[PDB]
Amino acid sequence: GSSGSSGTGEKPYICAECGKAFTIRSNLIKHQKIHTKQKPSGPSSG
Ligand SMILES: [Zn+2]
Repeated sequence: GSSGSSGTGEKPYICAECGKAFTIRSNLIKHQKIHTKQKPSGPSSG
C-alpha cells in the first residue's frame, strides 16, 4: 500500500496468469506450475 495510487514500486516479478507477486525469480517459476493443468488419463467422467 502506497499513498496515492499503486504502480510506483512493485515486486521485481509478478505473475500474469492470476497476478501474484514474488521476490525470488525461482519462487515465481514454481507457482507458474499451478497454472499448468494436467488432463487426467482416460475419459473425462466415468
Ligand atoms: Zn498466477
